[PDB]
Amino acid sequence: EGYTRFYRSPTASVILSGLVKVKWDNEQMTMPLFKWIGGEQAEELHFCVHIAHSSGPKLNRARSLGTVNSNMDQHWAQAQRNSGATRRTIEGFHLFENDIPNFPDYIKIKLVPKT
Ligand SMILES: [Co+2]
Repeated sequence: EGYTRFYRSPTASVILSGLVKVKWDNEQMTMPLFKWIGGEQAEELHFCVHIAHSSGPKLNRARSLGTVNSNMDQHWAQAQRNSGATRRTIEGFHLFENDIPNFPDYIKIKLVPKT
């Protein structure tokens, strides 16, 4: 599995693999933004941002939001497109309902090495 839940509360903030912190773009929560906090790197490292789907085909397979890298250490950044047919914004089929009613939905995201 290995996914981190990132909740659709505008002030939510998580960390993936101890490498990248995540926040929302704005109160509309249309996309996550990323910042590298994984230490200084002798060479730039790249990771693919995997996101789960909650509905539709192949629920067992991750999609990608794009890539992040260790040069994203000074400014929050959007994931860099693959794209190709890659989703820029959060849609219903990324959203999982809270385990307890009355509380925000979440998306499931994680990093894998870009290879
Ligand atoms: Co990938």
